[PDB]
Amino acid sequence: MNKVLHQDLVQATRRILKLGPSELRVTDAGLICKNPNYSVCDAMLKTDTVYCVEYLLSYWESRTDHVPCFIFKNTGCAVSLCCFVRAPRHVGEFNVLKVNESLIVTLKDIEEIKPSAYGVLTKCVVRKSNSASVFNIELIAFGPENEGEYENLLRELYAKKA
Amino acid sequence: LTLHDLHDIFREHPELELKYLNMMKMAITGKESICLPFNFHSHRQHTCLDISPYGNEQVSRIACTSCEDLPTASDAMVAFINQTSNIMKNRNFYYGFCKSSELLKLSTNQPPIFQIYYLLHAANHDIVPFMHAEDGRLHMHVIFENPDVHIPCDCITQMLTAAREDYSVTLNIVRDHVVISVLCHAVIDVTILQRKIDEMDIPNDVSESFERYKELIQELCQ
Ligand SMILES: [Zn+2]
Repeated sequence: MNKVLHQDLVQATRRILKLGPSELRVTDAGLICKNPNYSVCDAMLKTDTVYCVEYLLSYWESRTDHVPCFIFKNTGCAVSLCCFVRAPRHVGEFNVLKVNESLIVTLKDIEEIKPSAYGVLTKCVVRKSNSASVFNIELIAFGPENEGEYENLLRELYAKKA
Repeated sequence: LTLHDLHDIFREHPELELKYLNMMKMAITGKESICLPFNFHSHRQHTCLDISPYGNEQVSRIACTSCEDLPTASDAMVAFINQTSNIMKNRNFYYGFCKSSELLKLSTNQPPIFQIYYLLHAANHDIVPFMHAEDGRLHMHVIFENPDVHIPCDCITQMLTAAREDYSVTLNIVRDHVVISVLCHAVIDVTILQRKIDEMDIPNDVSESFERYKELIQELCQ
């Protein structure tokens, strides 16, 4: 863990989750070098909004070379996603999350939910539940609109890698 | 290729990232089966219900391939107020009272009954409502004539809205029919209604329904 890595992951978390500057809490870079059990940053998740959680997880891993671990928290009247580089109750396709409860998502967990490995990107949505201050967390896997477009783009991407 | 690789390429190729994430927009999960009877309060939001011989299915609207791209709870209110003018169009609703004055009165102090009908009727014309009371509180059972029943997510959240936490709303299959039961747990121009409905005839085609549905109806009264 270092400063630029810290900047990198914070910026990417804003970009990938499409957050306002208001919606992300950042632990001090100096603090998190020394304490990996604290989170790099924590994102406010709006309800009814699709968030690219697999994409974000894989982004982190590609830069840390460490298996990341994000935690959904029901903090009482809000869900936050707390982003950890390492880890210290895991996600399924649909999840009930009550006040004080936590739900861990890793790449391994996404993997077990999703139906096929390739051409599949998993996202998530938070919904406000019928009664109480309880939220539901859906994980939803997405494919290409058109499989031709997608085969093409891969070939292009194969050609880029050097 | 892995997502790992994609990120390394996208850092240099932001044009390609855009195109990529724009194509990943077709839900391939969302559909799951469910158990009858199905309590609508205990359900997932923005999910349709698909009931057919083949399966009983909740499906996220993002994942629904039946509903294309309506009527509000508040809209059904305004039909409620003007039912006086739409009596022959809602003759199917009123057939449901079986010529009772007393039940018909009770539905004047219970808008969610009319509304929930109105909301389901917008979604499906092929329904046969029936009404009865326990302790002055009016109940309704909506019988679907067909085994293929799709209930859009929008109709559902709005039924739930119209029902407050007064009524239970429930879907079940009873004697070979899909039936939505609306069970009241608690609770303006009556006079012209009572008259116009007392004056309106019930035709032999409809009376055959109620005859064929007699034991179904007997079984729904509890
Ligand atoms: Zn639908």
